[PDB]
Amino acid sequence: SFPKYEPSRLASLPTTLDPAEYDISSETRKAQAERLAIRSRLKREYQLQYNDPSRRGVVEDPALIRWTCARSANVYPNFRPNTKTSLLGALFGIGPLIFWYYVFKTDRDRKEKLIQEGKLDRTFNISY
Amino acid sequence: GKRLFIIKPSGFY
Amino acid sequence: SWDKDVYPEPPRRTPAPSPQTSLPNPITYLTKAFDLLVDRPVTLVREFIERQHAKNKYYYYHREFRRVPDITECHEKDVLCMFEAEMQWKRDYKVDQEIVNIIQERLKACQQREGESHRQNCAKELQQFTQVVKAYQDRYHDLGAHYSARKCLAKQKQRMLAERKATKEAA
Amino acid sequence: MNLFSSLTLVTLILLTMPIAAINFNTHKFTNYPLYVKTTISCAFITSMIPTMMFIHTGQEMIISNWHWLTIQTLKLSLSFKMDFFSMMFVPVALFVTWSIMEFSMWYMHSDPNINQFFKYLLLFLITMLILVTANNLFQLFIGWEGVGIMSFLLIGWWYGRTDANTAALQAILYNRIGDIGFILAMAWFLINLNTWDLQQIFMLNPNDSNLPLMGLILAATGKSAQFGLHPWLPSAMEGPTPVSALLHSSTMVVAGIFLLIRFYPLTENNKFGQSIMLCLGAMTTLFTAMCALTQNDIKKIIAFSTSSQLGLMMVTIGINQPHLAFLHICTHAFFKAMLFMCSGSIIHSLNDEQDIRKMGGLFKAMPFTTTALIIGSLALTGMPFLTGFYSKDLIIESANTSYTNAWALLMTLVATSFTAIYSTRIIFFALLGQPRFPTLININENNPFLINSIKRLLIGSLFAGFIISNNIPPMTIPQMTMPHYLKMTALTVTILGFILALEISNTTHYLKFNYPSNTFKFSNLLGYYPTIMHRLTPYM
Amino acid sequence: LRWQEDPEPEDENLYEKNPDSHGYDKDPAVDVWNMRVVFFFGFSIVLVLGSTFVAYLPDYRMQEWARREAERLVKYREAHGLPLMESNCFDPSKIQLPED
Amino acid sequence: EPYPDDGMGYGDYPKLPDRSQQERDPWYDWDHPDLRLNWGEPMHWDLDMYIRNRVDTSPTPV
Amino acid sequence: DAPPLTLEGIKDRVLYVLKLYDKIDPEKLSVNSHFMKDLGLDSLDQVEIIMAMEDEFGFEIPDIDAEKLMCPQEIVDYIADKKDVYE
Amino acid sequence: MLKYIIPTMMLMPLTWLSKNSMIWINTTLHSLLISLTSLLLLNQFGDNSLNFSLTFFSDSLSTPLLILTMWLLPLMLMASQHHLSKENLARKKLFISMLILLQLFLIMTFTATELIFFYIMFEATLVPTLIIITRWGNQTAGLYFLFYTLAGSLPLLVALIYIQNTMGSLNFLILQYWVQPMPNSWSNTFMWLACMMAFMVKMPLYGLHLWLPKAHVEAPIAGSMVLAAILLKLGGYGMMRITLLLNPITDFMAYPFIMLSLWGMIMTSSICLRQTDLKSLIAYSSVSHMALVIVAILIQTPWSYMGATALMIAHGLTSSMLFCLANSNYERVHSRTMILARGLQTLLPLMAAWWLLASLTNLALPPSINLIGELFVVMSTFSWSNITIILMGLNMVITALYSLYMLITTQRGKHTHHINNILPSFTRENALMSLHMLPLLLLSLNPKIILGPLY
Amino acid sequence: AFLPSAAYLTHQQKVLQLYKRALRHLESRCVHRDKYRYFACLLRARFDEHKNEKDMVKATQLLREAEKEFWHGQHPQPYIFPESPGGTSYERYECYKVPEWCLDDWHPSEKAMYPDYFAKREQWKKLRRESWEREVKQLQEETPVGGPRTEALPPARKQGDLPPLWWHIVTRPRERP
Ligand SMILES: CCCCCCCCCCCCCCCCCC(=O)OC[C@H](COP(=O)([O-])OC[C@H](O)COP(=O)([O-])OC[C@H](COC(=O)CCCCCCCCCCCCCCCCC)OC(=O)CCCCCCCCCCCCCCCCC)OC(=O)CCCCCCCCCCCCCCCCC
Ligand SMILES: CCCCCCCCCCCCCCCCCC(=O)OC[C@H](COP(=O)([O-])OCC[N+](C)(C)C)OC(=O)CCCCCCCCCCCCCCCCC
Ligand SMILES: CCCCCCCCCCCCCCCCCC(=O)OC[C@H](COP(=O)([O-])OCC[N+](C)(C)C)OC(=O)CCCCCCCCCCCCCCCCC
Ligand SMILES: CCCCCCCCCCCCCCCCCC(=O)OC[C@H](COP(=O)(O)OCCN)OC(=O)CCCCCCCCCCCCCCCCC
Repeated sequence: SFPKYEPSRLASLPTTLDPAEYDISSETRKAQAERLAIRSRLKREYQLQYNDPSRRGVVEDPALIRWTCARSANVYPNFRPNTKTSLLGALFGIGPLIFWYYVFKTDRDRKEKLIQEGKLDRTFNISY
Repeated sequence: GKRLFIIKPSGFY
Repeated sequence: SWDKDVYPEPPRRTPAPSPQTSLPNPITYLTKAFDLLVDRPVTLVREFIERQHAKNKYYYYHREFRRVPDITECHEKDVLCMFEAEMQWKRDYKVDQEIVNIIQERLKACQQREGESHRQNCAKELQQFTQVVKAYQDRYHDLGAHYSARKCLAKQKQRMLAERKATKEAA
Repeated sequence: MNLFSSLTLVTLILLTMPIAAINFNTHKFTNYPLYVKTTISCAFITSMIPTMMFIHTGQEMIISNWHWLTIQTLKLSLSFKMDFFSMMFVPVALFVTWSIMEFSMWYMHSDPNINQFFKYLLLFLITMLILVTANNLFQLFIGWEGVGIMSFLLIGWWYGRTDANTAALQAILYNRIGDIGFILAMAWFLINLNTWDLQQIFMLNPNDSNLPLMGLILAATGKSAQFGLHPWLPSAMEGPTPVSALLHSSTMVVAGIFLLIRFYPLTENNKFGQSIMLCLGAMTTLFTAMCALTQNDIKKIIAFSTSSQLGLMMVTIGINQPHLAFLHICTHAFFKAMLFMCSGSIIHSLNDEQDIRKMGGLFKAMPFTTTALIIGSLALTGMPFLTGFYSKDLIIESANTSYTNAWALLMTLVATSFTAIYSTRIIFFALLGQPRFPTLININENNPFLINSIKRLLIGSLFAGFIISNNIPPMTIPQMTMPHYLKMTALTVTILGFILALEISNTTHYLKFNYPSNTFKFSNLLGYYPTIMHRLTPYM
Repeated sequence: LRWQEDPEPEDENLYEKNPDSHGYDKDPAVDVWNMRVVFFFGFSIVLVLGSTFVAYLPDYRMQEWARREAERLVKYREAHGLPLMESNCFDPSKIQLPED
Repeated sequence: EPYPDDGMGYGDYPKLPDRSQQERDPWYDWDHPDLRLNWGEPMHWDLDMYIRNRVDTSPTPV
Repeated sequence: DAPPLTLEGIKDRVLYVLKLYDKIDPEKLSVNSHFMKDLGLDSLDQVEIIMAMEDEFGFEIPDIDAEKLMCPQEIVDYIADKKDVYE
Repeated sequence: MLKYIIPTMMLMPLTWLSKNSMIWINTTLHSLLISLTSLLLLNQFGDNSLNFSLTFFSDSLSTPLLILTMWLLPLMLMASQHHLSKENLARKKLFISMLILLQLFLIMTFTATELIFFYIMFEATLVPTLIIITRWGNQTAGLYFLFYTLAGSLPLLVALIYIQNTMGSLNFLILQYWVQPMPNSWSNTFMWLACMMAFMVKMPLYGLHLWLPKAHVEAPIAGSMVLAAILLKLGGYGMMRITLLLNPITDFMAYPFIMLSLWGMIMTSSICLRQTDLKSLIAYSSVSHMALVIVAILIQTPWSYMGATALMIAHGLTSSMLFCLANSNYERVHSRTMILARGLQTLLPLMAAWWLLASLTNLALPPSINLIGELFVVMSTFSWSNITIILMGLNMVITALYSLYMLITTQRGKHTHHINNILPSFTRENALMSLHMLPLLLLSLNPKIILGPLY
Repeated sequence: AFLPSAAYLTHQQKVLQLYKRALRHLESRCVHRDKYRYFACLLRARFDEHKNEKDMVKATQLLREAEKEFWHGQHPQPYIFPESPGGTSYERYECYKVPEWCLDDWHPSEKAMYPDYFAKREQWKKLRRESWEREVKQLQEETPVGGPRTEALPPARKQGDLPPLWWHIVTRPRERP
């Protein structure tokens, strides 16, 4: 009949064609009421301190401080040696080093072999 | 007339 | 001014303008307006300032460095003589750099001044440039950032061994 | 001698003087944009005298006036090169810029940062005239990075908007990908020819010059929005309309084309560089002019228009005809700046409305804008004996009659038809039809700034192709003997594009609803190229 | 409960007690004299006279000399027919070679 | 829901559903209207990456 | 460009749109005239009235505010809230 | 050099005998007098260095480092006097004395004629820096010091004592003339690593770089300025002095570490695109810029040394200005989160103009000396291998991006609603920005003084 | 889906939003006014053909295939109003929307240029700071225990009191600063 939208990680499924928008069950009602409750509570606790005339400063977000402390300060104690992390620390840590090392060594051995034979065009090359 | 006040930061300093 | 021997130029031959049409061009009138309004006040100001220069004439000099013994007739690990040889070689290295720069200036000026016929008319300047760049490359190339008279002499000895072996295998 | 070089440097110092004026201030200016417009008027009048005494003789020279740096064999001097390219690009750029700024006194009149806007626009003009008067690759790199940085600063002019900063950073990314190739070219010329000065590069005449020309082609692909690196120019319509009119039609986006024109003695000895330029230019002028066929934002349509014309310039560099490409630059500047100015007048009249689906009825509602935009569209399509006839058709006359890639020629002709298709698309949706815009008509174009600014570029779009094409000396031999089906190629395929797109336009008044197939969804989503590479490559 | 501790003091605003504050110090005479000291010995002393001093360095690392000396030597070797530069830096007569 | 425990160092941080800030409600009264986000709500791990200057998750008609 | 609108002008333009509409009699239309309760209109007609307002003034009202404008007085008040008139 | 060391030490009674409100003004005034005095170091010649005594000499490598070092002290005193206005007066004089003692160590680190005196001054600079970072830093193991001194300083000590016993002297002027070729062996290989790895860590090298984006964050402003402006350049200065002795072994032993830098300036630059901390972004940018100095020293061509000393001076200026801009935001929002405070051009236009200039010199906009150093390093590495230009050019894409992303994140967009303590720019702060940027712009008018011993 | 006041869209609100977005994409497909007018009456009649349907599951089924019809017949670039999000002129003047509190940090010689304005602003500040504690104690007894359930704010009740959380709504910047 009609083409289905197939999702992507870089182009996600819309709000309309997702089936969990068109569920009318009671647990969806209660989860939406709980998310409305938490969002309204945090909205109120925000815009009290936001409109507070005694406060002349920065309304600190614990979520933003939590995100900044997550991106930098939770790195090392939650590092465990296993298959995936060590194979990615070897594949992405020393792999491209070996790649560029053999490429640059091959290229400079080729160039030095051409130069010591007197075969490379080095006529007006006096800046180096 | 009916001019509106330009809300701007302090350009004096 | 400068020396026309170290900066050679062919004689500039312009043709006299023969206007085929009757319309007076704005170029000659703007040239005479430039000569009245601009050239003469600048010239009179320069005459007054040049008189003010000539009211106190005084001279500076080009420093002359006498030749000291080179690195070859210095004893090994004798810093008092090989220091002098090293400063001699450094001043000569910088002067050779500026000689190569002068030849580059000649080559670029020849190319622009000849215009489209530069590949015909500047074969001599290109040949002198090829000579001086071949000499600079045999003399100073690949010495590295810690270049010295010792490294240059070692390169010259290796080049002379290659040339001697090349001449000996030819005979 | 004393007049030529003096007025040459007086033009540049005169452009630098209002920068000192805006920087040495305390008070509030008595119309500083009027001061900069008067300054650029005077710089145009100053630069016209060396142009006239180049038309008279052909007097080229070089002003190597300030010895700046000597790196052991490299005498970097402040070196200006007054040849045919500077003498024919500087007065055109000054005339277009003076028209853009008298347009900008009206379009940006409610801006409280109008002084910063004209300062940035004059800084762009200074950097571009550094770019086109440069004699070594370092000063050309100064002008190159200068127009890149002023592209950043003038795309992100309304910096509170996220998409403006997004488009500015995108434009920076694609221009630095071009800068990879330009620094590759500088590196090759320093290591193999010991120079950045153009004179020694042209004199030493390298034979194995594949790598530096590939570097220059990558620089032009970044700068002139060719294929692979084009999407920043459709994104770059986010800024103000005089930014997209001055920079991204006529002055900045021709710099990669100007770089490949400047290096014509190297490209004329290499068939591989000519083949790469011909293929990439035909690819660009196909793809961008095809993506213009399905857009509704008018600045997007004229951005794809100017990128298609840049691809045509890349084609006529690829056929070893550089002076025709440069004449197409100096021709293209007038009417493409005028088309952006008329589109901006339509935008400002319709209360910041850029969508052609909410336009119409502007034939008699905006009669001067109607007249000027019709003349601009005709000079775009190659109407006979308008300014766009005096280069573009000649391009086709040398694209047919040479030892050429045939598929590149055929894509050039398809692009020539597509130009007429989107030109009558612009005329049909914008000026023709019925009003589709909202009900409080505040349509007005009665400012002497707007009238005079469109008027001078309209005199340009009527006369400048004839005047410049008759004032040049012949640097090539024009191919003037060809069969009659091959002489009449570009005009016939242009008229066929006109008629086929009039059929396409008359389909819109039929009361029939059709589902859009893969062609319309392909072209309307920008050939699918800014979708993947802007989501997938920064993710990895 | 936890130890007896002074609370976190709030950051002071230097425009409250001094709308002509330069940010150097809270005492206004000390603040304006710190501004004058910074602006005199920063810009009027170091930058202006420093650009003037660096602008007139007496032939910094003798490049100009080396141009002019080059303008001697090429002039010397256009007259005597000598080539513009030898391939050897030193005399090959005063070099002993390792024999073979 | 947290990230998979392999030792990459995410900790107890939530796996947000990996949608960008373009699909967030553009007309809603946000606390951070340029980022379209609310106070106290747990941000995405790549909140610097899913900004509207950068990589999107929005659906295309093709 | 962009002339300063007044509440009398905005009210006259809103009632001028709604008197060009064939399901509204122009002698019964007032500023307090509810659409579902004084004009008896459909919710689809209310959506089309808000869309006519959007095509009229040149901006979009979100659906969270489009589903709640049920008389022209609230429409003029919302346009006054989103245009800052009587400055 | 004794005409500079003695005023530097007279700054100690000038900072302790002064009045309770005069210890910023006197120290700033007289340190600016010493910085004006510092231009007499430009008595340089094309052949011979400016050799003062047996202990001190100053060629064209150490001279711009000395001028930048003596210029950095008044700028650090301007930077650090705001947040120390709530500090005790005696601890305030302790801070100024630590800065003066650090300047004292640096100005005779760069002019040490003899190499073990260079080593003692080089490892003496770490003590005032560590006192400043640990005492006047903000937040809270210590294994970095141990890993530094195992692979670094004491192998360098044993190496220099070995050179002392073999050659007979560690005078650099004698070692210019008594340098011997160092052949391929294992003894010479560990000798080369023992000479090089201390400066490798002090640059930093990629893979050994993680100490720096934490030491910059845990520092005050003067500590960050003296780290990124001078103390990272002690590694480059020591390498340019020690690669004389290390030939021709470097011609096959520079192959690993160049890889670590040529990929490292790709990685850390990309790490700068994924930062939340502004000060860590400036730190990883400093690592990505010092990687090219490592490459240019290890390939040891003349164009590479000219580009590397130009890049050292230009990066000291640019990174110090970026840390002072980050200080100006940290002293308003009290948080180093880059995504917290946005849209600051709407409030602080001149400070946003200084941000614009600092980001333009960060991404090497010509004709700045950043671009001069960057360009000459790229020319020399293109001469090294014709593939590295890709790894250069990709770097010169990313070095634009985070320079402008940092400009777009903080200074552009919608301003943050819940931050209302954004004061206007104080005159001290704009003075600090201008004294960073105006020397950096004026050196574009005459760059030959910052191009090293072999211009 | 995501609403400030409520927590869900109703079936009636889903039909209204799908109808309105359907007409907007239709007008994007139907550029000319009379052609869109004819097709808009056709789409109105097709929505009227299933208006009086009482089974909710069958209505949700028809709404599901209506979403498939909507996704099948959509325009790639729909028409977006300029000040609307996604438009070309959206958030353009947010670089000119300077907040009000920076007016509290001017020099007095540039406050003396506008004497009446700041003399009139001080009573706004006085009204705010003597209304704040009254509207706080109005919030803390009118909000139920466990936080407020919805994001709707109450109005004032007493003749002489201001609504709660009002200052940055009244002192928000103009659309054209
Ligand atoms: C030795 C003698 C030397 C004499 C000559 C001086 C040489 C240059 C020195 C520096 C000049 C600029 C200084 C001011 C800029 C910074 C502060 C600022 O924003 O002021 C704005 C302010 C006016 O604006 P405003 O409205 O009042 O406030 C700002 C707004 O709020 C908001 O601001 P905004 O965004 O609207 O405005 C910022 C705008 C923003 O614009 C940009 O960011 C665009 C710039 C980049 C693209 C365009 C240029 C590309 C490169 C080409 C140019 C260089 C080569 C040209 C040559 C030909 C080709 C080779 O930039 C400018 O307007 C600056 C123009 C000059 C830029 C210089 C280069 C900076 C670019 C980055 C580095 C490039 C490499 C280094 C080049 C160095 C050349 C010397 O100007 C002043 O108040 C000026 C005060 C006096 C300045 C003195 C400078 C010299 C100090 C040295 C003292 C000792 C020596 C004695 C010399 C004294 C001379 C008077
Ligand atoms: C606006 C005010 C101007 C001055 C007004 C009042 C004075 C009266 C009017 C006349 C002017 C003054 C007298 C004439 C001028 C002095 C003549 C003279 O001897 O000049 C000495 C010299 C001439 O050069 P030089 O070759 O003699 O000396 C250079 C020194 N060596 C050789 C050692 C390297 O300097 C100048 O003339 C400087 C003029 C500079 C003009 C352009 C500046 C551009 C800045 C760009 C910076 C970055 C560039 C990077 C790229 C470069 C290219 C790769
Ligand atoms: C040094 C290492 C440490 C770094 C930090 C140092 C901090 C301490 C600071 C100490 C004082 C400053 C030291 C550096 C001084 C550098 C300046 C200097 O001396 O220069 C000498 C240079 C010398 O150049 P020169 O080599 O030609 O000199 C000729 C030689 N004499 C003078 C003897 C004949 O001075 C100039 O170039 C001055 C030229 C005129 C002024 C500039 C004109 C152009 C300006 C721009 C015009 C507009 C163009 C378009 C732009 C539009 C906007 C973008
Ligand atoms: C002669 C030969 C010619 C050869 C031609 C072909 C070669 C080049 C191939 C294509 C390379 C460029 C395209 C891929 C990257 C594109 C990145 C980009 O532009 O992203 C844009 C994106 C925002 O754009 P968009 O979403 O469209 O904006 C709508 C408004 N919200 O912006 C963002 O999402 C921000 C992203 C920031 C982080 C980017 C991280 C990745 C950086 C990649 C650098 C690439 C370096 C290439 C080096 C090449 C060396 C030879």
